[PDB]
Amino acid sequence: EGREDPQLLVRVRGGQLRGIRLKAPGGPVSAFLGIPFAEPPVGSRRFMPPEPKRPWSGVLDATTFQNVCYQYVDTLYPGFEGTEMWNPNRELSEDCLYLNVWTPYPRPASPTPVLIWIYGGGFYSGAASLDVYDGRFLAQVEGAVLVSMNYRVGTFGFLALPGSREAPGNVGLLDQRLALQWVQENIAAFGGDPMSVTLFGESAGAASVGMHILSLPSRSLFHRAVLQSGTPNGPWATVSAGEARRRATLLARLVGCPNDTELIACLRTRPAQDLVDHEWHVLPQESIFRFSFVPVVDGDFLSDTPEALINTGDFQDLQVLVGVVKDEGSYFLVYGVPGFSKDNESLISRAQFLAGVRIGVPQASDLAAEAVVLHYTDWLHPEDPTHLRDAMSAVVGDHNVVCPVAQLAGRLAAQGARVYAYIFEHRASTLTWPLWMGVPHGYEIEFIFGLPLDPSLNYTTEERIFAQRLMKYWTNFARTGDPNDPRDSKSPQWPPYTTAAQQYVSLNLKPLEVRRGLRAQTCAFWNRFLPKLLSA
Amino acid sequence: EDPQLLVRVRGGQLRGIRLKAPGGPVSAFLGIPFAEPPVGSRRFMPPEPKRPWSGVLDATTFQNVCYQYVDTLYPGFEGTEMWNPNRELSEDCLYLNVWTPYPRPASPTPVLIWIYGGGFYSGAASLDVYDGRFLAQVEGAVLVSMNYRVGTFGFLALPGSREAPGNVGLLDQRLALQWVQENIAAFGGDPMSVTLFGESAGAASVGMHILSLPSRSLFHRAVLQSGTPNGPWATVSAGEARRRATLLARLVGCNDTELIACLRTRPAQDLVDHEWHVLPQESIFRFSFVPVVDGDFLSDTPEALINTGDFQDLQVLVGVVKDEGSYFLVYGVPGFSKDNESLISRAQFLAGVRIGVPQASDLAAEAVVLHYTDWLHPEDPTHLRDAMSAVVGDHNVVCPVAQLAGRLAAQGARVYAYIFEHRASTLTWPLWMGVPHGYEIEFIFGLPLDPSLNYTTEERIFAQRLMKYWTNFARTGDPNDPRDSKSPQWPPYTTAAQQYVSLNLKPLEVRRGLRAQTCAFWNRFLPKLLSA
Ligand SMILES: CCN(CC)CCNS(=O)(=O)Cc1ccc(C(F)(F)F)cc1
Ligand SMILES: CCN(CC)CCNS(=O)(=O)Cc1ccc(C(F)(F)F)cc1
Ligand SMILES: *[C@@H]1O[C@H](CO)[C@@H](O)[C@H](O)[C@H]1NC(C)=O
Ligand SMILES: *[C@@H]1O[C@H](CO)[C@@H](O)[C@H](O)[C@H]1NC(C)=O
Repeated sequence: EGREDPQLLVRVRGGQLRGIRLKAPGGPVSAFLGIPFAEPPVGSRRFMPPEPKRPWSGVLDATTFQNVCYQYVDTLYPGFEGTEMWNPNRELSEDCLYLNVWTPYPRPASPTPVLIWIYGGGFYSGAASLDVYDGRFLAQVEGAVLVSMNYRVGTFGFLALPGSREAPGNVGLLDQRLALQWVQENIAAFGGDPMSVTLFGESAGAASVGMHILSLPSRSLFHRAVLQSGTPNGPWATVSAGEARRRATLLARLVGCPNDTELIACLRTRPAQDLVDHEWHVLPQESIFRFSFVPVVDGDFLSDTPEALINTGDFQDLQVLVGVVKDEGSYFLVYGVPGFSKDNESLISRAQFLAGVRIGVPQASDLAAEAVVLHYTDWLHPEDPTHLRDAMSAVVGDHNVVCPVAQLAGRLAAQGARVYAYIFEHRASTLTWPLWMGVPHGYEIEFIFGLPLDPSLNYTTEERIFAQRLMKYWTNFARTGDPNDPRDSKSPQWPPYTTAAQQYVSLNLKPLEVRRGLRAQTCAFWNRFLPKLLSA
Repeated sequence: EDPQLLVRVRGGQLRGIRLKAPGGPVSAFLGIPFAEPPVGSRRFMPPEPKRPWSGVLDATTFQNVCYQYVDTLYPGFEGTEMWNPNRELSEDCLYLNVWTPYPRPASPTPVLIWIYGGGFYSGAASLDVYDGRFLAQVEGAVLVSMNYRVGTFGFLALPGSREAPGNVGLLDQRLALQWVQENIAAFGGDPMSVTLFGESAGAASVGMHILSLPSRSLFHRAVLQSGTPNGPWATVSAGEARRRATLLARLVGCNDTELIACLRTRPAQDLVDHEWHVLPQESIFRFSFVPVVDGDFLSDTPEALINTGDFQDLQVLVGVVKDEGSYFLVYGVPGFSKDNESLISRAQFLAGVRIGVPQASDLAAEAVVLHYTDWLHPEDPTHLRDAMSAVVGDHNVVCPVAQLAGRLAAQGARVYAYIFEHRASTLTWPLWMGVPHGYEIEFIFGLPLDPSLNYTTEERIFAQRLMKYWTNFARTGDPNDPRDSKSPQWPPYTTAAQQYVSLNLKPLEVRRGLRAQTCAFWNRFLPKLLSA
């Protein structure tokens, strides 16, 4: 080894690693990027459960981010920062089952609580190596050990012919579980506490956290959970066995593959791009906020539908943090609903609102669509282009995030879980999306991870204090199961979400303000009445 | 012999009586016959014009109230007795009353005709809350009220028969309107400025004169207080009227002609005994014998006619009170009473919705319960009590009033809409019932001006304000004082801005949208639901 930094060499079960000494604004951090945790799921292993990574010889260099899992790449606004910030930033490859580890430098003295990040992106996209997921600040400022993994997305992650051995589905979720098993065995070599491990994720990542809560094998790999703008329940996170099967055989036919063994075998002989190129063509209706290849209700990972499982499972000794941004829906309108764009004020007509309701609520019958249209329209001003636009954003945001989270928060709480609920209401001063989109899906994240602390990034001073505050909320919750400061008593307190009072806090530049009722009236509509109306 | 009290009408001569109102005398002519007594074989039949009479007919006393069911639930309680008959019950009841300033107007004076309510099942014009002296003495109006047949006697129909063709109760009102046309000028009334105004079933009847072309030549303005021709309770189909007619006939021991004959040969109370037993469901705010869609008086359904008529030369004043439904809960809904606070459970609230909305399917009462629950306090006894009253009030008055106002304003009419929010200081109902169905009436008729009625000074001032709105409406079509130059004016209800005003002790305040989101639920979505 000779003349290396002796704080950057670490042994794990698979072999030796050499990490990197990164500069964060307020000190150095240790990072170990690109650690292989499964065998490359390539060739005859495509669509299959990850096998644990065979040990390697010598010191593995762990100083670069590894390849992004093969995925669709957004082409709507080329060069626009607001979309590129989510696109992959390393080479696309099916060999992509790697994870990353940030820790204080030097590595800590006492065993430190671990935070595991699961990125979002609709189960069709995402990478643990994007800039908004950079753990250098949570490590340096809060002392935390942060772990983020790559997991297979798209067809490679979730294409299922249920019941079969060569494509049993949910293998993307099995990637994440394997990374969690990896943390249990290895994170103490870095100073992490394998007995204090908190999952947290956004969008499909938040959804995934939910599925590890509900899948009994994952339950012994973590102890607390944070779900940001996403849920295992709801209309997009899961599909029936039947629908997954229909979506898989359609894609097979679309690439020329017509007994499931012979069909998957053919799929395994196709370039990764040919699958990506046809992935969006298997959706049943014209939709937004719908993704072709997502977790399946397999009767295995998910013993039953998430709706059934949250309704009837025991959840004491489980601490959860859940929340939403203010305008969950706005982002999705520009990827489908005619009339909407990032370059226009998107002032739409009544006609277009009704057309958009059928796209944002694609599974809805004619009557249920009318019901949605009746609820959201302002009958004092039923033709105002501005109320209609913002109403269209709210249909999509309520139906896909806010009311599922409301359903999850109330059903967990009724079943003994300590729940904490927020709404994130601050719009980044640096946002490049138009004002009409408000605080869109995903723009909490740069503040949880603490990017405002980077002087070069041009956030306001208050934005930097704000980001520090939510970093302490998230980390306090990872440490204690309670986002509140023990020492800071004078500060306004964050109370648990109860079925009786339904308290939640607002996250913005002002101090915490407590509110009652997660869009209670409107989510009674989506969570109670609407199921009974398509039940007839 | 006071010549002011001698009037010659087309049917002979009358003597009225001079009454004291607080600020002066009034000429009243009570008990004037306008039709042949619909007794014996003329039962269920259209009314016939009264034959002329000899000598000078005495019209100083109130004539009998039409035969009707009498309420029993709170015996001798002022809140209920005040609506109960205050003269003898008779089928010989087709008489009307005229009040006129003393001395009689020197110029043709606008006429106000009052059509009482009582669910098409009860009511009379001799009730003290319809006392016409105040409006005649203070605003100088000529005020007319008539009796019309109620219950089986007014509205039992075997449609398309000739012995019981339906709606004779409305043909009673119609004939009174024609009597006013032929005769009112003799009292100083202006037959060319006649405003109908009524409440509950009366407001509904006023609506049916708007929609029945033969009635249009007998009035020029209308006021519909807390009642409409559209909606769930004011009409039945011919199929359904025939059902209850033949059901009542089965129940009292009785081909159409023979069936209606037997019914004629039956003491009155024998028919009223079974009046309530022909409703198809357990109900509240539902009545056994109401106007029928006959293809005659009502060419189509009221919902179809408002959706399609031409109303350009029409001016209308429509409104509701704060707590329409609350009155009806004590009359059928388990858990509710005038004598406790009627705090109810969630299950009791589910059960009440199937009676407040008796026609609704499982899915539709589900929909109603989910809408009216306060999902922040879904089990709170007080929110459920207040929501049950709102369900009943919105389903039956507020939302029909909002649908009629919308259709009228859109199709050429001039609409002025109110919400009456003041609770009488003398009210004898419990505090939780708010301002119930029917308790604006005492203030429009000016009763607080009677000092022995122990109303508060501001309530006297408030009643005089309302009397001006109504009489100004009669003279002009516009309830706004043409002298008051002060800013808050009552604006016309429009489809675009949906403005209405609030009537209470504080000055007029203008609000937009008359329970807009909730009536979109009732008028737009719920129809789509049941019919699927
Ligand atoms: C804003 C942060 N999120 C969550 C991490 C990432 C963006 N993907 S998204 O959320 O799921 C919204 C979206 C849907 C469909 C398309 C495409 F590619 F089909 F056009 C792009 C983006
Ligand atoms: C307060 C103003 N109104 C009309 C002027 C008086 C009561 N009739 S009402 O509105 O229709 C309410 C009511 C319904 C049914 C019953 C009974 F008798 F059948 F039980 C009594 C009272
Ligand atoms: C905004 O732009 C989109 C796409 O170019 C277009 O379809 C829409 O109609 C425009 N709307 C307005 C209000 O300019
Ligand atoms: C931040 O602001 C400086 C000017 O002070 C500018 O030169 C730089 O390019 C900006 N960077 C970003 C990422 O906006």
